[PDB]
Amino acid sequence: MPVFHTRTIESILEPVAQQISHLVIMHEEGEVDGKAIPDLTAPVSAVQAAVSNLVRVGKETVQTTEDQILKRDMPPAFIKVENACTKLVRAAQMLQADPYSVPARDYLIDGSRGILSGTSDLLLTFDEAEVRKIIRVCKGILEYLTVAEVVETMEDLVTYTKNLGPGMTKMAKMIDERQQELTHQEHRVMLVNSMNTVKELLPVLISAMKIFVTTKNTKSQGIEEALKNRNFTVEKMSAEINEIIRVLQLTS
Amino acid sequence: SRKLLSAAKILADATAKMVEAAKG
Repeated sequence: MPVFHTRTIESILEPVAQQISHLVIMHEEGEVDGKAIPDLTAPVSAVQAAVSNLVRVGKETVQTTEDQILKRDMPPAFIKVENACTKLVRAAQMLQADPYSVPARDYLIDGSRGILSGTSDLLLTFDEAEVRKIIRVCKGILEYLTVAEVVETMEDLVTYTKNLGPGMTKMAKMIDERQQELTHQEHRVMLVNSMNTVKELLPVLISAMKIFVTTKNTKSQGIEEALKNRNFTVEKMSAEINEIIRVLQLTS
Repeated sequence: SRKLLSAAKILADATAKMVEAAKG
């Protein structure tokens, strides 16, 4: 009912959510009363297997995961989809004995709805997890920006620049690829701008620490001035990164 | 990664083929 979120979520659930909305409108919402639904035994068994298989895989995902909200959050969705399958199975039994059965049609709507919504749940929970893996990269880079303040030698700065390399390269490849999977344009804009600001400020940071190391080893100059520019680059990078983390959590 | 997202898809396919069958 609200937009699916990512291109994967939307392309999985969109055919289903479409077909359901129709089927409602039709039978339910008045309209095709005294109607007659054909025999669903075969399609409902196919669904029932696909829910075995989904709960199979998902229970592996659950026991074989590092993520702690993944562990706790997924299971309920297994309970939601199994329940909904149960309704679909009574639906098709009832319909076999009375094509015109109005309880059966209702079970089939709720059945279908609960399959859509439990799998929505399972996919949001999986996606939250994936977002957290980008947030970890973002948070560790923020942690490392905290430490720029302590570089004082050219050798520390060589070391600092070499650890912070991988980190920004990875953050950037993550946000870029994530941005592509997004379905809200106000959200892709935001991520990309932020990552652009970040990427362009990186050499500004390195230059500003070089300036700093260099007046802190030429025993004087204007060192206040050099340090506050460094502190401003670091705060601007931090703030952008904090926005990246925020906007990644947006779903609408 | 992948195995979960295909299982979900296969389920969504199937639910949709089932609600096709029902007419709508």
